[PDB]
Amino acid sequence: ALTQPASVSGSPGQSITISCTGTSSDVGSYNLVSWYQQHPGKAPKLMIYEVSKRPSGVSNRFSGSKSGNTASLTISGLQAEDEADYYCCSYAGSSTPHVVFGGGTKLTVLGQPKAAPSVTLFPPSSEELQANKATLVCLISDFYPGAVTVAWKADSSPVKAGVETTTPSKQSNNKYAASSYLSLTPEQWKSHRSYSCQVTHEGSTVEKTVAPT
Amino acid sequence: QVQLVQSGAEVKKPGASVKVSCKASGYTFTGYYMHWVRQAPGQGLEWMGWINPNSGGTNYAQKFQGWVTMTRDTSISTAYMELSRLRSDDTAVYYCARGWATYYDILTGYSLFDYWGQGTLVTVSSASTKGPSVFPLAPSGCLVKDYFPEPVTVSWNSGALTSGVHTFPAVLQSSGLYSLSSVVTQTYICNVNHKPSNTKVDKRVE
Repeated sequence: ALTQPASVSGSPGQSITISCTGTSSDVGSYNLVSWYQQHPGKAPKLMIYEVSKRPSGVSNRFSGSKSGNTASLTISGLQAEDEADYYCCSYAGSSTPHVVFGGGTKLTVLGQPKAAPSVTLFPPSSEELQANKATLVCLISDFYPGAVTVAWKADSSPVKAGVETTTPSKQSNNKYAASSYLSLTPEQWKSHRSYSCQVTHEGSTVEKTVAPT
Repeated sequence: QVQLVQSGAEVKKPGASVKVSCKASGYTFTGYYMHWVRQAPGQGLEWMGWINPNSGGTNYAQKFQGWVTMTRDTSISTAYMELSRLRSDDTAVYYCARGWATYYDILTGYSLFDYWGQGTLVTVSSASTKGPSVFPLAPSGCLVKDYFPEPVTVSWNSGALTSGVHTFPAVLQSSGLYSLSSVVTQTYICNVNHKPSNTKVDKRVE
């Protein structure tokens, strides 16, 4: 591979540069470096080709350079739509011609206001209970940034077994959302007085509670 | 214009083989190199090889050598990729992406992967195709549970209820089955469609 920075941040209306360090057998040898921008759920989109050259319908904001063994992509005038994964690619092969890619770079467009999460807890359904099963569902849906920690409590005391949590993800609102599940047995569900879902977000917790009675 | 269309998502048990297709249109197939690139869910991009559709000449990335076979049929302008002896960690979206021209003296430019296909998600697991169990989240939503493979589609009131519905990403449990929940913010009915298993379920939400 070529070594790319894992993550890059900047403020709106400014420029940033994403490195793409290669060897003398790729970026050093050839002027065939390309850059691709990938949005969630979508195939990658050619932004830059031949180090500097730009395809038809790509904005001027996207500039391409290369010095020695490292490539760089500069995005002038940062817009919110620029938030995506940025891969760098190059031609390789002294006597064995191949293509190599970059590890990738998530660009974060700063400015989005910090939002405290919104927790909703559902109890097991009676119709799920009739299947000799019980599941509690924790939904966190309106928070920025997209870093949360969930922790489950049964009668005030921690439980960690049968927890299946999703990693947070953006919504239409452009605020992050996560879900949490606690898979129980009907015996456990009935035998406890309370069950809790404690969600910690940047040094602060929102706990919801549900009771079988 | 130029559009690459790939075959449908395939679900296979480890050790089996798969054949993916990539229909070209709006360009001369024999004119341009046809590359393949795979991306594991939430992971980066991996080049696998190119085919010269004109000559038929092939080039595999080192770790793709010995199990990846690429062919083309210029008659229907479709490129083929055959993956053999599939492993669990070979779960990825498989993309065909158009290279540059195939002749020696190059006009235009070296615009690599100017156009991509829509992808083919090849899922491999020891798990069997499982139809989901849907349970209503009564108010004070629907929990779609224990399904394989991923996708799953949740409609509300025969698809009439469009406002306030939120569908959450799926979790991959230790069972190797997926589970997601969708929440609704007169009569409300649940209609979940699991295309890969051809399953539909009706449920009421009282």
